[PDB]
Amino acid sequence: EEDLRRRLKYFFMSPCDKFRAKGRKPCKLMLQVVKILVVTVQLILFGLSNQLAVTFREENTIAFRHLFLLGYSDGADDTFAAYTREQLYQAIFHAVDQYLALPDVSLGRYAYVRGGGDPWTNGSGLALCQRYYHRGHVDPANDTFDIDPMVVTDCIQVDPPERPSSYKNLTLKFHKLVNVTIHFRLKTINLQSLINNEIPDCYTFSVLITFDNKAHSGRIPISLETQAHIQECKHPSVFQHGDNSFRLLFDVVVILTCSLSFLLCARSLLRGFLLQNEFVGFMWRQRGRVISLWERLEFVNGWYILLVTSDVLTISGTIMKIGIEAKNLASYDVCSILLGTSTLLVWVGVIRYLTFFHNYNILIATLRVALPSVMRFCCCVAVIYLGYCFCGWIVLGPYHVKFRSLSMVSECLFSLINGDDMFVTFAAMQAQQGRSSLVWLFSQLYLYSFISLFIYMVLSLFIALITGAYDTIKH
Amino acid sequence: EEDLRRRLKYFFMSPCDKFRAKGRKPCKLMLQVVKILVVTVQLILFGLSNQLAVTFREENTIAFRHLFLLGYSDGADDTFAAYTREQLYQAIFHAVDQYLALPDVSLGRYAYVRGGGDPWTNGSGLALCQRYYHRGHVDPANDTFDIDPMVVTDCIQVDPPERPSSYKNLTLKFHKLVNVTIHFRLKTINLQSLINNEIPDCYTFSVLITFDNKAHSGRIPISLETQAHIQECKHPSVFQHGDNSFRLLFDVVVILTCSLSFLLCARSLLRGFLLQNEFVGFMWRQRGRVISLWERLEFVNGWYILLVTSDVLTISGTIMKIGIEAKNLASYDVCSILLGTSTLLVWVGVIRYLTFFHNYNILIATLRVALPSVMRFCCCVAVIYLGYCFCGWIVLGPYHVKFRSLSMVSECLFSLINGDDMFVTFAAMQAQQGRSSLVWLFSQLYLYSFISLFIYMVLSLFIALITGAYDTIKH
Amino acid sequence: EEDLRRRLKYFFMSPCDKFRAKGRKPCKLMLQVVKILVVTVQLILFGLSNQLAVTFREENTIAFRHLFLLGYSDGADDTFAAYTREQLYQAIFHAVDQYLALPDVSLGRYAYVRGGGDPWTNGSGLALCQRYYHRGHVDPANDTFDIDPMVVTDCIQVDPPERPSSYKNLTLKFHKLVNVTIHFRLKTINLQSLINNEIPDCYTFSVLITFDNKAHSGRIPISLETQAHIQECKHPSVFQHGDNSFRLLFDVVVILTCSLSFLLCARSLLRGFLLQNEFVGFMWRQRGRVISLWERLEFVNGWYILLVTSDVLTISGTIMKIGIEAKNLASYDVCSILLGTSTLLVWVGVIRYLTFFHNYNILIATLRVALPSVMRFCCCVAVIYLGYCFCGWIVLGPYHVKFRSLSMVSECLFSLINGDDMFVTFAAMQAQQGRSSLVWLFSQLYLYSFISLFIYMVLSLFIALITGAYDTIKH
Amino acid sequence: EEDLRRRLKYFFMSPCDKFRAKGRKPCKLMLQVVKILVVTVQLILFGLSNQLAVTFREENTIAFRHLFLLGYSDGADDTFAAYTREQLYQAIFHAVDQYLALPDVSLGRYAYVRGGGDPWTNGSGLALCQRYYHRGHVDPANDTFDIDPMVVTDCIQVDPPERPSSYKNLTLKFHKLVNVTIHFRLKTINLQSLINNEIPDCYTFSVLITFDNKAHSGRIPISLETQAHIQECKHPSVFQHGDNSFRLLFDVVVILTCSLSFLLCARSLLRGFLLQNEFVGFMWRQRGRVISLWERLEFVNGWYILLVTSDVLTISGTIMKIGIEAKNLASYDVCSILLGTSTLLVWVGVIRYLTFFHNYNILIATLRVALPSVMRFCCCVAVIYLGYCFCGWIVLGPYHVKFRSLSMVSECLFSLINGDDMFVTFAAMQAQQGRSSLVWLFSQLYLYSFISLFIYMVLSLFIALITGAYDTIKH
Ligand SMILES: CCCCCCC[C@@H](O)OC[C@H](COP(=O)(O)O[C@@H]1[C@H](O)[C@H](OP(=O)(O)O)[C@@H](O)[C@H](OP(=O)(O)O)[C@H]1O)O[C@H](O)CCCCCCC
Ligand SMILES: CCCCCCC[C@@H](O)OC[C@H](COP(=O)(O)O[C@@H]1[C@H](O)[C@H](OP(=O)(O)O)[C@@H](O)[C@H](OP(=O)(O)O)[C@H]1O)O[C@H](O)CCCCCCC
Ligand SMILES: CCCCCCC[C@@H](O)OC[C@H](COP(=O)(O)O[C@@H]1[C@H](O)[C@H](OP(=O)(O)O)[C@@H](O)[C@H](OP(=O)(O)O)[C@H]1O)O[C@H](O)CCCCCCC
Repeated sequence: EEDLRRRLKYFFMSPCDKFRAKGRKPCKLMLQVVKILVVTVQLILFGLSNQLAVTFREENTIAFRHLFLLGYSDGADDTFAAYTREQLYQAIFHAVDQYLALPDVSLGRYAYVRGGGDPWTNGSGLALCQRYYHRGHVDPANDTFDIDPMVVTDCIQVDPPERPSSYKNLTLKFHKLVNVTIHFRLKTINLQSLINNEIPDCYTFSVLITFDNKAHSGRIPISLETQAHIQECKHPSVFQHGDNSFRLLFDVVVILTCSLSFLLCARSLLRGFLLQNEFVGFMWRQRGRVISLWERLEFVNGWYILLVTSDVLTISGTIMKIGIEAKNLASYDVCSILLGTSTLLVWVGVIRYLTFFHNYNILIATLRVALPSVMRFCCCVAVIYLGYCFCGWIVLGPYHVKFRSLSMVSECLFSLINGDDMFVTFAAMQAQQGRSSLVWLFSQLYLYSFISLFIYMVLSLFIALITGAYDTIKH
Repeated sequence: EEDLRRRLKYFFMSPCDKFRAKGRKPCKLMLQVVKILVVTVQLILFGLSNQLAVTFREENTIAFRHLFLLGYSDGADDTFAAYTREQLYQAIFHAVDQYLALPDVSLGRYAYVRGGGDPWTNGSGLALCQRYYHRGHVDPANDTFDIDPMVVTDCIQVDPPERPSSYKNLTLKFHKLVNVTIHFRLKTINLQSLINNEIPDCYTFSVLITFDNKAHSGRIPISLETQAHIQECKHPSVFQHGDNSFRLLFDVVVILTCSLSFLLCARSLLRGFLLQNEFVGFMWRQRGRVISLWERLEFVNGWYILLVTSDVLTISGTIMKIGIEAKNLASYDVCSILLGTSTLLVWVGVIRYLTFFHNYNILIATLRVALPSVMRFCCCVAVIYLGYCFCGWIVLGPYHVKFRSLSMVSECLFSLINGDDMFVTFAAMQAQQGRSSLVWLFSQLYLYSFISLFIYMVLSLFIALITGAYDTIKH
Repeated sequence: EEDLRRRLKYFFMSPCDKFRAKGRKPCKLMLQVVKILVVTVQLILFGLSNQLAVTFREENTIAFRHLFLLGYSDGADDTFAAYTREQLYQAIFHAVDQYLALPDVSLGRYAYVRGGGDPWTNGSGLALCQRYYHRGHVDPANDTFDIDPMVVTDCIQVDPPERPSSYKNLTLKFHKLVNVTIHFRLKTINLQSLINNEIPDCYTFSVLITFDNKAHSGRIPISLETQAHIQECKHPSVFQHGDNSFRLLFDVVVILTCSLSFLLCARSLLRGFLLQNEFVGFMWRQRGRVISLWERLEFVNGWYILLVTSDVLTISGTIMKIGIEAKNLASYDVCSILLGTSTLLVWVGVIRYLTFFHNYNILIATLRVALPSVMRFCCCVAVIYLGYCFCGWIVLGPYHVKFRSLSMVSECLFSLINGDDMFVTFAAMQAQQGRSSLVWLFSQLYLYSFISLFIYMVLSLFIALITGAYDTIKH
Repeated sequence: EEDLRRRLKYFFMSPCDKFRAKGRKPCKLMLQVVKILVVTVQLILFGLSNQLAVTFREENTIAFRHLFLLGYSDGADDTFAAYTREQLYQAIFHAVDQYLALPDVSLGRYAYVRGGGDPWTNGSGLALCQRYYHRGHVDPANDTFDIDPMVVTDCIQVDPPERPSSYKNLTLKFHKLVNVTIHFRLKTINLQSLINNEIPDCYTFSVLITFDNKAHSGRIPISLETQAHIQECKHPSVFQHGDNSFRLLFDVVVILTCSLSFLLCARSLLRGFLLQNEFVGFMWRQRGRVISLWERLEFVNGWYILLVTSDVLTISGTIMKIGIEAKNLASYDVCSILLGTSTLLVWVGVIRYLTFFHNYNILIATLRVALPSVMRFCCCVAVIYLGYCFCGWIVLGPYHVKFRSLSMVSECLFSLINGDDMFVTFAAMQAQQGRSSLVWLFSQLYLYSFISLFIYMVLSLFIALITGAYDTIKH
């Protein structure tokens, strides 16, 4: 280690001491602080323009359910059904009649589509379409029954009248019926153009009223769906982008700064890998076998690859965010996960700046020496944790509601060891103290042996390992 | 210990070192890993075929309550009652009339039983049957009252009409009335034969509408019950078991592998007990009294007896699971507990493989040296815990709802020390700050002295014992 | 300490070694174990006979509210009111009319009182009585208003008809009205005489329908109350006490055993105080000042005074429990607290028997050396805890519901540091983000600075003191 | 340090030893104990007079909603809306008609205002006023739309009749409509003058029924507001202040004692700063550089500046509390925060008296040596905590309700790591397992990685730092 002392210790420096190392004037770190401001402001003024459009989306549907569903009070979304045969007729007819009488009874001023799509013939806007099997004769007590999947879409066409038909003539064939759907579309004008100060968006909803009968169980649920397909509406007017282009040319700063930091930080990655070739031979091997691909690991800094990671996502995110002016994408999920996961991972990079101080390094490196020991034991618990998830899903599965699928059992058990919704699950078992009294006595032994296992002997390790690691770092 | 060194140290080995011990090629452990795949897949494809039949069971009843109970909205299962005398007449008659008019008003296409059982004469399908005392004259203010239990079942017979009677003529004798029941049966065809791709099941429900009056309290609850008695329905058709026997001959692999592992693991149990006779005398006793029936305990390995235990349950479980093709059992509880408790106890056997590594052994043996000290102290707490359960059941028993039986008090207190449903129980006491103000002041002193006892001086031991044991294992 | 070695070490012995001390055959401890069986069985068969009578009490009232209150659905107990002036007339008249027509419309077979009490003239059973001021002329915009408390009870008398009056002629004088009450009584026969196998109880309810108007706020609540005054009903019949006196002469065993143990244990108290006079002078004082009234404290054993305490309560409790055959007391609170607090304090005496073993003594004496240090710090927290209770009661008092009285704030805060009903109280503040936006910003700073104080710096002491005490006891 | 030994050690004394220092008779500390009684009694008898007026305020509104809102049942405050066009007409007309018929149908005896304010012409009491745009022609499918904010207030005037008009003639112009408001006022007399024993307050409510349509979404919410403007009512009567001035001249004791303590405690502040000039030079500097502005910090006692702080707030608070007799302020927030924050901060001053004992000093100074290390690490967590708040607000923002604004996300996450409302947020995500199945899989990974981070590796530090600090203070 004679002549490589100066260059291999420059790589192990800190910008508190780089200032007095060779006089570097470290703006190569200060640009990373600009991301903390610019990406978050890119994020916050993306969220507020998106939130205000969601409340317009999720409140016209609440308007539509009080106009298109017969007897719908509030709250009962998923428990709204039709049980008789004439409850199903009055539900269908009331949904059509309000559509034919929309500008007289409803406020809000919608207007019809006069569409040209696939489940509509030309002129037609509303179409109620049955679905039933091709040929099928099911009959209990004479069990000569034929089932062949071949569904026929019998649509009934109706267009809205222009100025102030035979759909009432309708049979349904219930013993073969699959589902009855209703399709229509409605344009409108958003009228929140005042706090935007300029020309607003212009919507087109797409309603699907669904009379679904899959289970053939004598109970038909009733649903409603919308998709706000947004595009701009026709105008020859001007003066809109006096301030609007001051948002349209802000993401170009995000395009600049994250890319210019993607250039800068990777050059250090280019520097660190380049300086590996010299330490390998290094005296025409003297020690030789001491380099072992884990002593190679402390060359590439883990903070930089995290800063490279966000900048891949961030400039991929904001280039997708450009698709709000004229691009026909409604991909409000892919553009949203990329921006949030960047900001979730940009802000954790601040902890690096806290480790430059001699006090805060103790608490963070306490996590670093203990993150192995927790992640070892977290595998020891997850094996037992998957044991109770498969056992509780079969025994307590048929009789209850919370324990029906694995994605609920892994939630109803995991929310239970922290101490939440515990008495409610004990109270739901005691509708079975008469009905099948073995399953009750298993459920008392299942639940008590689980909640008194993870708090009293598993949670205590996670307190003991960190205490056991905090003694090592300071002595 | 001269000549027994090699054989008594082979028994204390590990399959990480058995490979270099004598060249054994340890497939005698790899067969145990096959259970992890086969039993779980035996479990998961048992659950999904069982779940889909439960949702058909628990949704035809929800259909039946909206057809057979007068004025039943959703949610109010247990608080649905009839209070006047004419609420009870209109509830009975509406339950019969919908039965006589089922194919005209209900969708789902049920059909009648035309039964031959015990609470039905021949031809009859529906039977409403009173229950009242033989002779009894209760009268307040003239208390010459006779009570002798001798109940008479007065049934009224009615059969459904074939093509498009005197039950309206009915008296009830309320001062002697016990309960009025209604029995009928309905066959149907499940029509979820598409994702099964073959001939579906064919059900027969059994409805019991119960007008129960036990307490004679001027309030009659109303109930409904079903039991889906399933059997196959008549067909001369074929092509069903092109893929269905590929489930019917999968459990035979579970029959093979768990049994072949029941043969293998017990041979080591046969080996361990056989090698006990030599260590007893062992030098025509030299030490003699040192063997003390607890130094005998570390011979039989505790992991093997757990692997024997599941294989008893597993091949007993899956042989009961064969009763789904043609066996008339509906025993969906006994066959379910055995399979789940096996899988709960098969998956914990994976922890043995984690103890072969030098890191994971530390965390597990920390539990093993601390499982005595916790189970000592768990007896010290349960004595005090049963103290508050008997004290709170008498004082707070009459005035409240959660504290009515011991099986609720042992739930309402145990869910309370973890911190769940705590404010709701404090809020329920304050309907008694005027009504009997001593019981209120006891309830503030009962609850505060209990929740501030188990968190602050009992939960702290369970954190202290594990920390106190983690120092011993690593130093 | 020459000649007092043998007698002063006999007093420091254990019954594990008293057997080999002088051959005592320790039945003077085994009688204390008899209490564990006898008092608990005295308790459990007191609770089950009491529980079954409460469900008859609290279900006839639920019957009465569905017969006597106009438009009462379930659940809405405390939010049932009458707002107009004709809602109050229809509520009163419907309550009288159902009383006049009770045997025709209600099941359950009640019967009238034909009473002779104070708010009833002779023959009369029902009495609706106004309450209003003597003389008062309140008038806004002409504020010459007189208020003098002198209330007049104007009752209207009505008796039930015998075989198949002017109360409809009624004015109420609302501007002076205080409350309108309705009183009647109803006898009945309990008919759960079958599982008792003998002659049942015979009740007399006392209904009070209350139209309370205290606040004069334009909103009158409506209430209902009962008191089941129980006594036996008339009979010349016999054969009741073939098994019933086998309960009536079981408490005499509780009278025996607790008293015979009250005699035995106090003789040791008589022995311990008697042996104090000798240690005082003890060598015509040698050390003298070393006895300091805290070294006197370890003479009288703390376990015995607890066993004396329960036996005072237990034989006082069960002698009050004798008042269920013929004594006219309804004191079901005083007799219940004494029995439960005994059993709560009898069962903690079992821990003494656990301290005879060398293992369990460590965990219990860990509590004993740490019970000072916790109770010191519990005073340090309660000072700060009363600080937030007075601060939160004034600021957040007017705007919310949970924070209205101190008895709720001491519950809503104490249930909050354990982690229960936390988000619901944060959600209730955000109806004030527009209404008085200073109180909102205080409420975010009030709640966050409190819940993040007691979990993160106060709960951690209670874990640290016990860990800090567990190291002292074992080293 | 020769001659300044006596004076610089008098400043480091305790009143347990000041009694034997120079014979001081320490009433200069006992006056501070008088505040504990006087301020709290000033607080409690302020709260009870304020609480009783709030329940009169918040129960006349509950009366008003059952009289002025068409079809308002209880509970549904924020979900009460009008969806058709004729639901809006029947809601307006029913609100006017009940106002015109108030003394005939309502109890409580209100009376009209006959007002003279700004949204009322002379004589008029009720005024329903539209709001709509000046000129605007919005039309979908012909998008020549004009929007200019210029709102016109078209009021309709109506006065109540004196002894036993054209507002029914009304159009609304819905396509331009903004909001319809209704204003009126009602005086009354509180009649809770009995427990006050003297002349009560005399109120004037101000009702605002709001038909708000901002979003133009086809859904109009309906609201109600009151402001109880209180002043005294006209009387020539006397005898009121026989006991009432015994409250009016109690706050003057609070004016005395807190001010006389503000004089006393600040003289010690005047003493401590005065004695700093001597320690600076102190030997014409010998050490010189050892004084470093943090060794200056232990001169001014931190307990006194807290006692100065409350006395600033307390005498500012109670001088604002004088504004309840005749001052027209309704500022019941500013006068309330000052009194509560004083009492919150007066009561923490009691801990100083606990530190005079040798036992309680250990627990408090354990907090003092650990309050740095917690507040260091609390910055390390809040950086990561703001990361998840920005990430969860965009991804889970559109699809759910709890995650809509940052002020809820900082509550829904912070209430979640303590273990409250955890399963309810997992259950709300599973309405999206079909709808946009990427956002579901992110939500399982978002929530699990957060709740299993702060309990298992962040909560454990807060237990480890206090344990790590409790070892330092006692060894
Ligand atoms: C000049 C010829 C003789 C050299 C003899 C002395 C060698 C000595 O002067 O050092 C090498 C020097 C420093 O530049 P390096 O990048 O090689 O080394 C580190 C830098 O201090 C920072 O990077 P930079 O500011 O350059 O972007 C950064 O703080 C670190 O990484 P990090 O903290 O993780 O970000 C490292 O990367 O390189 C060249 O001579 C630069 C030449 C000047 C720039 C020319 C163009 C304007
Ligand atoms: C006999 C004359 C010479 C005495 C010389 C030896 C003295 C030595 O033999 O000891 C004193 C002896 C023991 O009786 P004591 O009661 O004085 O001393 C303890 C007893 O062992 C237990 O009480 P006991 O069984 O009596 O109810 C009890 O275990 C302890 O208290 P505790 O564990 O807290 O419950 C102590 O109280 O007293 C008398 O001589 C008893 C005489 C025999 C009974 C006569 C009537 C049947
Ligand atoms: C007298 C001339 C020769 C002096 C030589 C001895 C000097 C020695 O006697 O000491 C100085 C003495 C004590 O008074 P000081 O205030 O200077 O010093 C402390 C006092 O013991 C308390 O304050 P006090 O009771 O006065 O309000 C208080 O306990 C402390 O502060 P704290 O505990 O934080 O509250 C300190 O402030 O001052 C003057 O001589 C007082 C003169 C008598 C009062 C005259 C008017 C009635």
